[PDB]
Amino acid sequence: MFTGSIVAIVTPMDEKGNVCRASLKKLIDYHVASGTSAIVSVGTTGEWATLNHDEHADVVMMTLDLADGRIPVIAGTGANATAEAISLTQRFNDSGIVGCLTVTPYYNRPSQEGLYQHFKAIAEHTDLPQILYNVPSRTGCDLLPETVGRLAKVKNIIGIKEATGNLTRVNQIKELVSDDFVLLSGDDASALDFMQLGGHGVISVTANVAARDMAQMCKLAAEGHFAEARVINQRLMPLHNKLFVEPNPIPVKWACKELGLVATDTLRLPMTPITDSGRETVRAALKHAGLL
Amino acid sequence: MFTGSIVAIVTPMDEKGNVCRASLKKLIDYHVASGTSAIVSVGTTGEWATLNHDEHADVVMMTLDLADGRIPVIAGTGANATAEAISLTQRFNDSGIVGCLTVTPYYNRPSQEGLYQHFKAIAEHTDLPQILYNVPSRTGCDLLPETVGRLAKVKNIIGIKEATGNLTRVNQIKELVSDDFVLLSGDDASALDFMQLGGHGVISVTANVAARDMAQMCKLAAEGHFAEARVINQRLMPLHNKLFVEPNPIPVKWACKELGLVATDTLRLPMTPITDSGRETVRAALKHAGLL
Amino acid sequence: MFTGSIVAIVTPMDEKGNVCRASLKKLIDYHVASGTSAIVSVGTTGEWATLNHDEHADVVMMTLDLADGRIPVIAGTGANATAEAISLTQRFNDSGIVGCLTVTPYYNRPSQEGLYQHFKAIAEHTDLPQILYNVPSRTGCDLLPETVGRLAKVKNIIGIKEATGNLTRVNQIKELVSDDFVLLSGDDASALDFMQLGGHGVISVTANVAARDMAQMCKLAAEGHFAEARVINQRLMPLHNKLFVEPNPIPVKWACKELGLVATDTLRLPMTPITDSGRETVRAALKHAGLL
Amino acid sequence: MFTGSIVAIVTPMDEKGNVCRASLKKLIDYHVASGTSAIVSVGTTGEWATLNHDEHADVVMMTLDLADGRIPVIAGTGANATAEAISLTQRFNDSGIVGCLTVTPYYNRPSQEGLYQHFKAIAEHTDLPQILYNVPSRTGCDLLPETVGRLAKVKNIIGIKEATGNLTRVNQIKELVSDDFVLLSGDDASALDFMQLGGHGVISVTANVAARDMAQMCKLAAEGHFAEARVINQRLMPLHNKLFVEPNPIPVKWACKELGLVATDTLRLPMTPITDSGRETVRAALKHAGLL
Ligand SMILES: [K+]
Ligand SMILES: [K+]
Ligand SMILES: [K+]
Ligand SMILES: [K+]
Repeated sequence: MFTGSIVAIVTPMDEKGNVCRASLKKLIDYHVASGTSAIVSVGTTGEWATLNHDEHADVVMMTLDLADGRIPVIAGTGANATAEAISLTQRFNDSGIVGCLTVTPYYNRPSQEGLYQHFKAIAEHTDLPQILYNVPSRTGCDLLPETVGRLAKVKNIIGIKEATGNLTRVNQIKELVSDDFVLLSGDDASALDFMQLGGHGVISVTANVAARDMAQMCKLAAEGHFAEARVINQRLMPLHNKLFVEPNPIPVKWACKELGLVATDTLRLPMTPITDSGRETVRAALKHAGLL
Repeated sequence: MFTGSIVAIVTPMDEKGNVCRASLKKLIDYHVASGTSAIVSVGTTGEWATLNHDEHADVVMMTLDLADGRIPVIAGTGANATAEAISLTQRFNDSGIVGCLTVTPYYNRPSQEGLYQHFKAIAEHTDLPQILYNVPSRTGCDLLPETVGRLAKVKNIIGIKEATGNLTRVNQIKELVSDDFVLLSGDDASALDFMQLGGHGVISVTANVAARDMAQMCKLAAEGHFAEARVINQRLMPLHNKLFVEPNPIPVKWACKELGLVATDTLRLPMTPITDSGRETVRAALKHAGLL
Repeated sequence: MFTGSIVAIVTPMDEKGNVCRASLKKLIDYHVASGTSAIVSVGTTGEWATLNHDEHADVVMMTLDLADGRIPVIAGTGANATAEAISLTQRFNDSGIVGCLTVTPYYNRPSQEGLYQHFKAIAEHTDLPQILYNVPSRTGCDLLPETVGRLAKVKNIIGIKEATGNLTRVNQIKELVSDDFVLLSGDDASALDFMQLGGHGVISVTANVAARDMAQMCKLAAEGHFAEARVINQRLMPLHNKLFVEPNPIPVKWACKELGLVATDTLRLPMTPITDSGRETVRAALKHAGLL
Repeated sequence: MFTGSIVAIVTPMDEKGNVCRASLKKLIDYHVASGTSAIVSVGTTGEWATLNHDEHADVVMMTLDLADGRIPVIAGTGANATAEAISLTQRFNDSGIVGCLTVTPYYNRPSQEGLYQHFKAIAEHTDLPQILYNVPSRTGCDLLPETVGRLAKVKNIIGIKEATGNLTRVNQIKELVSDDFVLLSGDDASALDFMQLGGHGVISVTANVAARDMAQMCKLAAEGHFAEARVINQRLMPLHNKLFVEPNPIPVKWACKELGLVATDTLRLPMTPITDSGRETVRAALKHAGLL
């Protein structure tokens, strides 16, 4: 599933920094129970940055195992070298994931033709559906609507997670792609506006802690009930902003711990423990949302 | 060691995309002959991003072999995970490199305290001298003067490559660090200005194809002869700009091939061959510098 | 009227730079005939910048005279000194304008409290409805949603022309103001998106040359017929961008001349005549729109 | 004339918002005693934006009277309409001012060719020396090096106030103009750096309250003693920043009142009285500079 509220799930860790299956099993049950449409496993919020390839495969396979067919799983699979992106992607064919979320090459700042070739080659070498992932603030490059339109012709490239927060991109992309190409917000604070403009869902950090409200909000949005959806979004808005008061996923792992969803809020360096000030800001956002 | 003109050397490849030893030798001889002060091996311009860790180490070890004690070698050693940066760096202990050019974590956008902990831990697990590298346009992370000041107190953190192009950083950093902390430009177009403000040298892309001019500019600058240095700078200023007309190292590899310094201009995807228009542009810049 | 398509009308000039009543009368008849909801007289596109106060009053009074009750007129009335804004505004009370379009103070970059006091004082000293006008790219200051919410409580401050092109502002403002506060786009290229998000109309430059299409597009938007409106907007999109290929109102006065709506495209220094390249870009946009 | 420390002098007012002659005299005596090189009368810091043309001229004429030949006076003379800039400037012919500080048109955002024509025409209708003033953060217009180069060929266009804070502009401009074209900083926080790169002085806000320190810094800089100059700079650096903690001239007027240099800190709307928090901030900056 590639519509509705999709959670960019945390990778819960014990005090040592190792994946905590008990915590993960709890999150997964919570998402099944709360009507989340799918799980993005080891994406940005899942600390894709800092897991090695072994860990990355382990988490994805463990998520699929615990999900046990109850909710679709999408793997985070980008790389900034094309041959490596192909190679990492091969390892997930026939795994049970429904699709891949693949980020623009980061650091090396390719041209639009380079992005075209990169994503075209990745799609050529798998049967899996590919969701493009654009987030210039993290990668230093911006996948533009024209090039998205070129890529959407590739049978396997089925949508985009647009994380710029630039809402003009929704209809610039939509007019260049087919009615079945999925547009998903990657920016929680603007995601309702993004849906109102014609987007189909969100790949959400807030959904880690407000899964039911997010699923209801996205459903109402899909039905065209924007004023109703916006009541929910207003109660979530502090969390949509304050889950980024320190670098993601520091605030959201702290909030998960606070709600009892995971055992510890431990992360891997260079992510640091939440400051005291951050914890007060996040606590207040959680209370505004009604979760505390 | 870490002063004057330091080349951010290209990793010349064959048509297959593997390192071309004959070409690397020719480049390294060219730098020894030209007066280049040191070589940064497999940094950004050297396609750090698209070589695996073994290929990377093979290139460094080869560069060191070919250098044969005639010119110091600094290895590119970034990682966006601290445990990993430490391992990756440990491999070069006792290699013969004189230092590491270690980039800020990219993509995961750590806090300043995160950056402090990451570099402090790297430095604690090696005796290799470490040069910090700040390039927010590639990384999404900006290592601020205050944090550089904190890090410069670590024994083996010995300097910074400041690739922002923001000249105000030179004196901000310089007043927070001791007199032997090395300040190097990572932005060719502003490097002479950077040295005029108290900088000590440059890790240069332009030096790949103008190694003598760059070594002479930097000597003039260190001796206070800025008017004279600026004459060379004006000759090179179109290179300094047009070597980025397409994503680095696309232009500089072409230029190297056109000057006969390397056999092929092949790069790895997502870097793409230079366009016709980029070629005419870079060619006019080489003519203007009198290299062609 | 403060909904629908409102034209930011040009001030047509003879070869000497003086207002051309014949040309103005033609534009006004054209807007009456084409279903434009209102006319903004001497706003940004009307060269408010370069008319003295005498000329400014003359143009507004001449527009009201020629309009002859057939279409409502709104005057451009900002100043960057509060006492002067009050004083200029007094001169229009009982003139027959339906309202004023008043820009944030430009150049002196006041604080949000300063903007609050400025606009509050202007509204206090007239009975005329006031439309706030936010355009940071021209003024150097950005009127934020919070402060808009404070001002919308003032009986007389009835809406905003939001010219940032930042579509997140639509619902940030809407949730802070009453359902009768009017939100109008000041950015043609994003104005349809702005309406889709909950805005009520546009204060448009494109409407100078595509008045009927703009009025139909805004009407369909108000009815919730976004796909229908977007067909029109796609044919106008080149014009929405290329009317700013050189500084407004250079392109749009050239286009008016080309369509026979005004006698000359003359403007006042520091606005310059359209270049040859600009005229080709604009001509093509006009043909894309179906006007040539 | 146009070198060393030039004060962007405040227009001190009484409680009514009119110029306070006793305060202006005290300031002008303070500058003669302190070694300030010249006074910019009714520029940005002098509330050029909120005085009418007659009030403006009254302040200049008074400043000149009070200066009584002991210190050169430069008048602020911008307009965003060329015909008007010419008239406004003509009024000072034969006044006794030594030059005009003429700002780029603000709000209407002219092309570079427009800026060329505007300043060329101003210069053609006066024999007063003209200093260009580039401050895109206030004006929305950026006068580029290439255009400054074209203008510096006009006989009486004699220098530039570069208030961008972008130090790369110093040598870009310097290589395009003759050796007697004056390059002045308009950004206190970067001014010593600016002179280190070849700049000749600064039109300073900080000099209102630290006139001796600023005159001594600038002399040290012109004599090549940058380390010594930087000591003074570090003393003043919190002023250089915190005099903009609220919109200029709000902080500097308060500071002037606290040091006893002016009777009141009154400004005209839309400038607002300093907040409590801004006051404590500016007070700590004055203590740090040893002025308090
Ligand atoms: K497709
Ligand atoms: K050190
Ligand atoms: K109201
Ligand atoms: K001149």
